[PDB]
Amino acid sequence: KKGAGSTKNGRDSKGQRLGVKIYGDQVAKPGAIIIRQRGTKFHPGKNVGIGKDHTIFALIDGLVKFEKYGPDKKKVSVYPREIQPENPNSYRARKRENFRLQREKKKARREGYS
Amino acid sequence: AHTRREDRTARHVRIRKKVEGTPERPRLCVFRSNKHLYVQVIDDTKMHTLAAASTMQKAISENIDYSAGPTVEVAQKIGEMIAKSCLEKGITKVAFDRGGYPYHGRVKALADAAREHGLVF
Amino acid sequence: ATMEEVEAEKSLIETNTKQRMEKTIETIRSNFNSVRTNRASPTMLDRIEVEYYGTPVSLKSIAQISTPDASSLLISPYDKSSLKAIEKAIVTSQLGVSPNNDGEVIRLSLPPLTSDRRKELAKVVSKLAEEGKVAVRNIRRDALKSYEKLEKEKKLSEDNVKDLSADLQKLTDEYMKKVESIYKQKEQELM
Amino acid sequence: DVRVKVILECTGCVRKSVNKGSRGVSRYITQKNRHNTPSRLELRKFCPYCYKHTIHGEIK
Amino acid sequence: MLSPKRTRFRKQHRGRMKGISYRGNRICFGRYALQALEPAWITSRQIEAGRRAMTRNARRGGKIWVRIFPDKPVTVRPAETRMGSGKGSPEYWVAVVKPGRILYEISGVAENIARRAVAIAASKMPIRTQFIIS
RNA sequence: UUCUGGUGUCCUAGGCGUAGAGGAACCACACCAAUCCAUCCCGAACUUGGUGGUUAAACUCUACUGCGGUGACGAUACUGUAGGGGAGGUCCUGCGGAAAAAUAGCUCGACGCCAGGA
RNA sequence: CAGGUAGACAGUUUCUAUGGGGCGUAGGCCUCCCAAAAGGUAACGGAGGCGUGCAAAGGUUUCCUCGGGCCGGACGGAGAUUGGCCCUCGAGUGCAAAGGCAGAAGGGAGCUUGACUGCAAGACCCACCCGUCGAGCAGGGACGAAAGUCGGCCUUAGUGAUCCGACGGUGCCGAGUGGAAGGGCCGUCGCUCAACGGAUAAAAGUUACUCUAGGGAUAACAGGCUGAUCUUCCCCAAGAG
RNA sequence: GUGCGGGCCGCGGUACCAAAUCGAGGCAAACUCUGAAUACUAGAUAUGACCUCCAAAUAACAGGGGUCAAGGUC
Ligand SMILES: [Mg+2]
Ligand SMILES: [Mg+2]
Ligand SMILES: [Mg+2]
Ligand SMILES: [Mg+2]
Ligand SMILES: [Mg+2]
Ligand SMILES: [Mg+2]
Ligand SMILES: [Mg+2]
Ligand SMILES: [Mg+2]
Ligand SMILES: [Mg+2]
Ligand SMILES: [Mg+2]
Ligand SMILES: [Mg+2]
Ligand SMILES: [Mg+2]
Ligand SMILES: [Mg+2]
Ligand SMILES: [Mg+2]
Ligand SMILES: [Mg+2]
Ligand SMILES: [Mg+2]
Ligand SMILES: [Mg+2]
Ligand SMILES: [Mg+2]
Ligand SMILES: [Mg+2]
Ligand SMILES: [Mg+2]
Ligand SMILES: [Zn+2]
Repeated sequence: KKGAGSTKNGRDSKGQRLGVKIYGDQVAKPGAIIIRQRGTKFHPGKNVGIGKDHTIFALIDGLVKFEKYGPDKKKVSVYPREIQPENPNSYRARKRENFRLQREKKKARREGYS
Repeated sequence: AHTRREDRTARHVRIRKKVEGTPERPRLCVFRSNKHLYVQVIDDTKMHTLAAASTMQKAISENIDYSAGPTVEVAQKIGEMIAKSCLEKGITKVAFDRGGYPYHGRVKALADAAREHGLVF
Repeated sequence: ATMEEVEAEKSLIETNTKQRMEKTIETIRSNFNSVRTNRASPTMLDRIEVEYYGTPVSLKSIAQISTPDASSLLISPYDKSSLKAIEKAIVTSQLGVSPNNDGEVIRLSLPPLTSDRRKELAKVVSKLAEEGKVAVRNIRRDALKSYEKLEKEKKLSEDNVKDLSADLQKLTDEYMKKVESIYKQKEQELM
Repeated sequence: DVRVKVILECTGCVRKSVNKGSRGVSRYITQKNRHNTPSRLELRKFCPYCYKHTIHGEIK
Repeated sequence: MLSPKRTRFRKQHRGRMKGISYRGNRICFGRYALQALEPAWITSRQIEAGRRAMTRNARRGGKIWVRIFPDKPVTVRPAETRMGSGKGSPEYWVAVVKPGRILYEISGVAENIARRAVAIAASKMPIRTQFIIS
């Protein structure tokens, strides 16, 4: 009836997908990106580099670690890991091999029936 | 205001964040006092000192004799003995830490005399 | 036609009205007091001047004005030589009153209200109210043009003008009620 | 049009070279202001054809 | 009408009146007070009436303190306009009040004068309240 | 094993302030000179080469809880989940998780390497 | 044949979103909030900015620390310049905001052009097309005594697919053959194509003389929801009386 | 509260005028010295059911064999 009136707002940029990509105690390959950030919320530590956009990227294969770079700051490091395999007696290992066995035995019965 | 000792320590930290001692290229740092020189060779990864050469060593204190402070000729002797002390250990490459002081002067003579033979830097 | 532009164009035009409405209501009240419906007169004798030793001076400085009754007036001249000069000025002013004298002072006597006078006088009271309403309607008439001039110049929308114009009439209509209210209390004074 | 893109040509390369290595001319392109730099803009930059760094100057 | 003479922003959200105030429920100033018991909005006009009604009654040295300030705008669109086309402009100011928050304080008078005047101001509020001793 | 100096890592970041100790050696300052070098001016700083006076300043060590820093348990707020009241605003219950703040309390660093001295 | 010249005449265009449509406003990119402690996330929701700039404000080497308050001193005063003391990151970083940075990414000085060539393991992002970071290798180089650093700028906006054309280069093709025309390739340039994933090299209005295909997905009347507003009561009682 | 400067009556005095700071006490989507629960990411642990039975043919839940069901990527 009466009317209305527009606004001087409406603009906004889309999410640039910042934040942590790889967390602590998780594998990271050489050249893999751990953090995509604007400033040095996290500093670079050992076995790790820094880019133009303050992008922290790994140089070796290992696990990520977060330390404190002084009283009120934090950094990132990538130390090598161990090479301990899994035992065959694990619930995961016994179950994993169970599929391989049932998949082959069920196959053997398919062509072996007739 | 700031004193000579305070500004010296600041000049040494800005250098240390670039140079880093390693097993393949240890860190050679120098400390000059008002009456003595002093040198260390460190593998920063191990936090251990491999070699050293001071003004208070017997093999050189009997040789040189200064009244006020160590001269440029003294630095040439420190760079000589430390080199022979390094080659026996089985290391040639090294990173030169100038201890925050300017390169010009006695620090240059210590580096050149040490660079004169044996070492690679 | 952003909102910041509508507020500015509203603020400019509206303040010219309100600052102009107050001028009318102030002057319209003065038009009523000039009718002089014999209520009380500390004010009528103020504009009459007299000659005192070659100096045109107001009556207020030469004598005192005391109103012992609503339908009369007393003048207490400090100088007897100035008493006759007061009688001359009142008659030459042609106010419509016959001053008298008791040898010491001058007494006026406002006449009573007649039927022929009340009707001819009431016609003047209504006429001044008409001159007040047209003064307001000219302001409503001037304000709406400016909204239309901004519209032709493509600085406002058709939607904005209908809102401001409809909202502007509410402002003027408030001031219109002040015209009747001053007219209602005045019509009671005729009796 | 205060700022303008400027073209830099190698001073030393020749047209229609009969060499075996590589034939052509080096040419870069950069920004350059006129009022803040009324003179020309010559810089020692790499030339793939000449196998060295050479003074690349403004063609215009 | 109490309100800021300056604000960083002219418009805010509605909000959410959950919980109870564990901070502004101590009687520091004054002897007797008025304590709320429900969450609700309180405007500047309401506080103005409660102050005058409380101050006009306690003639004899009745000192008053108002422990609340609005510092929150409230917008209302133009009348009889459709939805959309932006957010309305501020008209008045509001105070966020939860159960426990003290509304007023009184000193320099007796308890009989307090219960008689505190009750009158509570009649002006939109919520249930209670009288407190300390 | 300790003392001095040099040089690090860890770290609760270990400092301010107050009160003491240190000069044989070590560190530092003070004093004098100036064309290797230096001052948008200045040997203050920076660099050479000299005299050894002084622990005054710095620095090192010893102590404390006055600032500062650090900081709970418990309880409560809040909350996941399954449900239940109230016109609404919003509230309650069971199982599980669980603070901040404040206070008690802790804190005047921990551990290495080289040279010299005992 | 060519130039100019009448909607006299013909063929056509005249965007969309939209708490109905229109008048208005907006159209792409960046930053904060709404966004609910990964990321992402709408509205005609709240705040603001971009369509660049620098030949140093880039690179490298190296030395410094701003700001505020108090006190002293001619013109000089709150405030210019100068000395000292105290708090310590409260300044500044070309511009909006956020994040980051104190012996610094801020502020100076000296030399310089890596504001390179030929690449690139592996990742982030994600309908598609785009976009982002990047160890490391060769070449030839700058700075530095050296170790080492540099593939534009503290970071994120400063931008436009394709077709076609233009300039320069080129050991490619060359309609029988040799040439040439022309074209390809490499390097780069040309659109406020801003309605910004751009329908054409090139386009505005009116219809109440009207017409068709559809829609209660969409307005006007009424019903219904809501009850701001309207109407009718109640609560407190400062005062009038 | 202290009251910078001054207005007030004032050659300098005082009730009343506010530029900072102290104490007490509040608020905030676009403030944070602090900071959950859930969620997200990764890793680790673990017997799904039934039948036939090694033994006993009680118990213990104990083995072997067999069957069935069930999750995702390209
Ligand atoms: Mg954003
Ligand atoms: Mg607890
Ligand atoms: Mg705590
Ligand atoms: Mg036509
Ligand atoms: Mg035409
Ligand atoms: Mg057609
Ligand atoms: Mg439309
Ligand atoms: Mg979330
Ligand atoms: Mg998020
Ligand atoms: Mg949006
Ligand atoms: Mg700041
Ligand atoms: Mg700098
Ligand atoms: Mg041919
Ligand atoms: Mg190429
Ligand atoms: Mg588009
Ligand atoms: Mg007609
Ligand atoms: Mg007709
Ligand atoms: Mg419908
Ligand atoms: Mg209707
Ligand atoms: Mg209807
Ligand atoms: Zn060339």
